[PDB]
Amino acid sequence: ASLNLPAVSW
Amino acid sequence: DKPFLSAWPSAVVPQGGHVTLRCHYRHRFNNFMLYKRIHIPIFHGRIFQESFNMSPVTTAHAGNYTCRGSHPHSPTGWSAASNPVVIMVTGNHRKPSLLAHPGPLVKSGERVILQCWSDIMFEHFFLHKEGISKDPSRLVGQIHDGVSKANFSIGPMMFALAGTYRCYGSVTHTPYQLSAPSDPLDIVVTGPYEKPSLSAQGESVTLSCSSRSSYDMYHLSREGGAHERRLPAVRKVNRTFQADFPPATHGGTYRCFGSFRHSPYEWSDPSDPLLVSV
Amino acid sequence: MIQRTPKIQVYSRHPAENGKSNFLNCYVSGFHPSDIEVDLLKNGERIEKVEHSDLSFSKDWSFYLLYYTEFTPTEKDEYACRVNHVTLSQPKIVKWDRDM
Amino acid sequence: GSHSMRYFYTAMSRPGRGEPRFIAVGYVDDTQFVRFDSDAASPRMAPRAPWIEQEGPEYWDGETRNMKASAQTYRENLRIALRYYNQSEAGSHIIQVMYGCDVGPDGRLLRGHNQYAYDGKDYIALNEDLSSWTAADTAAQITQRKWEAARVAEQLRAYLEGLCVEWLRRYLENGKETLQRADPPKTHVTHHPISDHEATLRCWALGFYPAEITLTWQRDGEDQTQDTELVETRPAGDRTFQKWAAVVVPSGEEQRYTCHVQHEGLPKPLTLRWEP
Ligand SMILES: *[C@@H]1O[C@H](CO)[C@@H](O)[C@H](O)[C@H]1NC(C)=O
Ligand SMILES: *[C@@H]1O[C@H](CO)[C@@H](O)[C@H](O)[C@H]1NC(C)=O
Ligand SMILES: *[C@@H]1O[C@H](CO)[C@@H](O)[C@H](O)[C@H]1NC(C)=O
Repeated sequence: ASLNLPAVSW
Repeated sequence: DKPFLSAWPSAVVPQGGHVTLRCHYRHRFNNFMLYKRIHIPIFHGRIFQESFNMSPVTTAHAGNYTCRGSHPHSPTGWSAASNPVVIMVTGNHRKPSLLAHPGPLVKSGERVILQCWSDIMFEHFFLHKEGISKDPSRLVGQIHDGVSKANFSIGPMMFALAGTYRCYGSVTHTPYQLSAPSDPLDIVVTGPYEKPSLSAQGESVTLSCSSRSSYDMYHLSREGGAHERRLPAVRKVNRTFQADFPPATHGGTYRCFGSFRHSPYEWSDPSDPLLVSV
Repeated sequence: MIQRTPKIQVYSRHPAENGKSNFLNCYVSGFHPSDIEVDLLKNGERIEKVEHSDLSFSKDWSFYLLYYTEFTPTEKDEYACRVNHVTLSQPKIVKWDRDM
Repeated sequence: GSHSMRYFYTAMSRPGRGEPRFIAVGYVDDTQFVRFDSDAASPRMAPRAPWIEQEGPEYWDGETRNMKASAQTYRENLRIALRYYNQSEAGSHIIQVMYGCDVGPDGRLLRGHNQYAYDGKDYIALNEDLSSWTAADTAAQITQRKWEAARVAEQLRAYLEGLCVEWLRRYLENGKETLQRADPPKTHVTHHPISDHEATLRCWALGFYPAEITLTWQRDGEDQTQDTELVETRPAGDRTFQKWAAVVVPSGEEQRYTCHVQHEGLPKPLTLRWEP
């Protein structure tokens, strides 16, 4: 199962 | 066997602006004909060689386009119809207004209403984030108490939804034109960057916003005020990043936010509120 | 930037026996960027109904893909893989060889 | 014995040729088991190995939600990278992401991974401590500062030490008969003349799983690593792999050469020679 990535920008 | 049609720089374009249609097919910006009936081409079958440059843009350029790319060694001599691209030409009269509910500072993961409204009775409203290629979202205008209005939902909030929005009213004589754009509304997301500390810090008492995170800028806001102050973060010798905001200061409840340079629509979580007296 | 040209292998899923149905594979790997055109050929002619795996990449970030189609090898038919990429000015053709 | 799970994201800008595209694939060891493609007719996380289909609708809902969010994030990160590198909005660029966990035969975590690339070059990577970053250039040093402020490493570590390992363990049981049973290679040696004075000996390994294998030639016992041609291990198309190694040998000296194979499915290392 994938990671719900922290919604952060480069 | 479908080409890719695109508008550049933007399919939402003002009168006097410029927009270019290209029809990428068979790994080339091929020769193509344009359509608006997908079984009969426009401009008397004019075959554009590389790109249709509409400049200066006129209202006659507004419309819903598809292309077919040249396919000389084929039964029909041409491709299937491409994806459609709607060129929406924006106007110079009757600009609506745009405002955020509850406000333009939106917590990460939450939603915000972008309300487009006018005294003009627009049949529809449109919302467009500056610089995106998607079609402007459309809503019916609701009439109540001498205003027409529509509530656009944006969220769950993250950095790609932050930034500048415009809204527009419909135009009665064509679905492909828009009113003059509203004044811009900037949506700022707060979080997930860690909240700074806010505290009263030959010495003078200041409101100091501080963090061990290397924010470039701090923003100080007062509940019930409108003007947000901003100061560059200074590196202190303790390895903290801090800004010191200075008889003219209003008492009340303050919060501060960190941000990074050239990313002005992404702020940290807010500091805990700080009561400032006298 | 750093563009890498594809490595190409053409081969069968199983040892080839004339008249016995099989799969013809074209494995392309080590390339960057990801856009690539791969066709399987029979006597120079593009074979229809070719499928391919989903785009993935290796530890060095270069991409790889498998293209494949069912076929029945005969003695008179020559098979090959045709690959085009931004690094190639014309498609590269690699013939299928029973031995390698 | 040991196992890994990996996810691989590719985000591509293709101005004028298509919409910004996000594709993701998931692997257990060398077996791909899910995919997502923003260009697909109905974008959703989709099964690519039969054993993942025992997951129910809530699983696919949540995987699709994750992928749509990452697609939204990485489309915008492409725009941000353009400004970091002062690049034109007319060019095509690619972000790639990898993450996952490695576990030992007891199921315990051995290492976690999370790496990022821009245009095929390292950009930023999570260090092995799962708590700090290595940035490859000044632009990624900005990204590092943001991700430190957002405590991204803590969330990666939480996943890599928790749900990553737990799901990998689950998949390994659900697909045990293919994921945990090594398919040993079938091996043979072929001979082909190159002239009246030299020939090629080629050692073949076919139908093996997993993909890791060692295939070498020896001459009178010593390894010919300098004179051996090795092809890259290649997929057969049926979830097994193939490889060969070849050496050029002088006429009549074939009996001096032996091919050597080691593979998880082979309980002892293998020695092969060629005979007419
Ligand atoms: C444009 O035309 C296509 C069919 O060619 C249609 O599906 C699409 O909804 C139209 N878009 C608008 C905004 O009218
Ligand atoms: C829009 O939202 C505002 C408050 O956010 C509310 O007062 C108004 O009634 C809403 N209108 C519609 C049409 O939803
Ligand atoms: C940083 O300096 C300020 C001086 O205003 C001080 O209050 C703060 O404690 C220092 N940081 C640390 C971590 O001690």
